[PDB]
Formats: sequence, structure tokens, C-alpha cells
Amino acid sequence: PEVIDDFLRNFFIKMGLSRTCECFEAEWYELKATGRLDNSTTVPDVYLRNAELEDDVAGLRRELAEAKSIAGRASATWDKF
Amino acid sequence: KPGQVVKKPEVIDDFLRNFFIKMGLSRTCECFEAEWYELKATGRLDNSTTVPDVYLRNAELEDDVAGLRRELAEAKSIAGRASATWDKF
Repeated sequence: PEVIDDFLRNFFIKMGLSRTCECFEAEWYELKATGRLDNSTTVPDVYLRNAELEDDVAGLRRELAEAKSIAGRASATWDKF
Repeated sequence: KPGQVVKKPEVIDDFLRNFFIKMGLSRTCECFEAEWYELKATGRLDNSTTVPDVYLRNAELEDDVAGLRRELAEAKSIAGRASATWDKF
């Protein structure tokens, strides 16, 4: 795999800036139709690991930040009880 | 490698910047820079370190995984303890 287009799109999704990066999604398409580069510069494996760890740390941080929040809600519950 | 200029894999941000410059996608470069600065300002994803080393970024992500995960699973255990306490109350 390691298609630079897919890598860029996934990184934009992770960063949440894909909405403005849709401008890139259009520019890339137009210049690909013009055929500036018929191939894709392969992404380095280390940058691939960067993206993977980015989404993984995102997973942890959000998936248990919510745990901190539910712990606070439980704290309120046992305070009332 | 006699007298060769050192080239190292830079940070992901600078790598994407250089890729945009190389392909000439100037509009995309402008949009990415502007929105990246806005993202840093909003602080939704603020990377404190700015050392342009990809291996160092991997190290930062891994130590984040470890140090954060321990406390966060600790918070899940604390939520379980709070469940038990409110059952008792």
C-alpha cells in the first residue's frame, strides 16, 4: 500500500483539517488529470509508523479521557448517595 | 560516504510541506499552513515538542502511550471503585 494520496487523506482525517484539505483533494485531482506525476512518491515506513502511532495515541487519549469524564459522573453519583 | 551532506527524515509536518512544495500544489500548501497554524492556536492538537526528528516523534508517541495509558486505565479502575462505593452508599 503506502499510497501517498491515502496517507495524506488519512492524516487530514486524523488532524480534523480534511474539510479545508478538500481544496488539496481538488487540486491534486486536477493536477493528476494534467498528469504532473502519473505515480506517487512512496511514503517512508517511518512516517507510516508516525501516522499509526498518531491515531493510536488518539485512541488512548480520547477513549479514556471519556473514562475520566465517566469517573467524574460516578463521583457525583456517590456524592449524592 | 566521504564529505556527504547529512539528510535525515524530518518531522511529518515538514515532510508534507516539502512534498507540497515539490509537487507545486501551492494552493494546498497555503491551505495546509493556514489551517495547521489555526489548529495549533485552537489547541485541539498541540504538540509541545518541535524537534524535527521522526524517530523522536515515534519516541514521544510511545512514551505518551505508556505514561497516559497507565493513568487512564487507572481512571477506569477508579470508576469501578466509585461504582462499588455508590452501591455501598
